[PDB]
Amino acid sequence: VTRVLAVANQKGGVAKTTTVASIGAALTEQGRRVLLVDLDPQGCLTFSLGHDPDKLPVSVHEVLLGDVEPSAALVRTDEGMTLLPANIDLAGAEAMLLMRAGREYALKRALAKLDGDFDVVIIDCPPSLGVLTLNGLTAAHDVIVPLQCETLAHRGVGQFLRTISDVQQITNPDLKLLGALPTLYDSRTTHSRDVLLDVADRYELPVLAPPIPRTSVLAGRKSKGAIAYREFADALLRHWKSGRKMPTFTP
Ligand SMILES: Nc1ncnc2c1ncn2[C@@H]1O[C@H](COP(=O)(O)OP(=O)(O)NP(=O)(O)O)[C@@H](O)[C@H]1O
Ligand SMILES: [Mg+2]
Repeated sequence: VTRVLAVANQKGGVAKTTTVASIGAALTEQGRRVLLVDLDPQGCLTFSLGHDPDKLPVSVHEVLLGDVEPSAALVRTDEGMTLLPANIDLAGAEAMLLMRAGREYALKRALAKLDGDFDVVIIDCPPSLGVLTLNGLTAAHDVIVPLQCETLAHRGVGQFLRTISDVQQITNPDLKLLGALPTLYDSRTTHSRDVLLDVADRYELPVLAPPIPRTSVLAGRKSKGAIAYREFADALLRHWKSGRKMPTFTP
């Protein structure tokens, strides 16, 4: 059974892409066959895994449009994950998708052609709530929200949760919000903890554990950040294998 995880948050700079790549690497180390999907036209994930987006002959853009088969667009990574990459062409997608029926289901249709080739698909959503993020949420079974806890600024969480609810009502009833993954956690004071407690208090959003400390990127070594990503990846594995609920930062 292929697990599809979307990593989404319309707020920019909260470590979505670092989280996709680092969870992907951790799961690959544990033996899972991993596909990463870059849905950001700026191509941060693609660049971070060693592919110049501007030089890709095709990308996920042609795949979403149905003009190129998904397998033909896949590229390799040094750590063994497979990548469905993106480049700036993808910014034109919604102009072309809006003119077509079922624009929300383009990525879902593409992944259906790859089912059984991968144990886990992780989708890197751009900092927006438009057609590309909707495609990510519509194709996924689970979603996590990387949530920065350097500052108290979280006015966008409400609209993000509304977006999840809308997707569950219209395009993907089975989507499960696993919760928020704390990122950019600062160990110098209790401020980051207090930020996370504030979010857990005010929003119907599980805050998951462990936080990823502040040290796009790919944390795969013996650092505290890599250690935390591997611990979180283990939690995902247990949840998918035994139904174990994801551990929470605060109950
Ligand atoms: N644990 C970390 N410690 C320090 N810097 C980090 C960490 N995680 C991410 N960063 C940096 O924070 C910045 C934003 O990370 P990134 O993974 O690109 O977030 P993002 O949510 O994908 N940005 P965007 O797609 O534009 O919304 C990058 O410069 C990363 O290298
Ligand atoms: Mg990103």
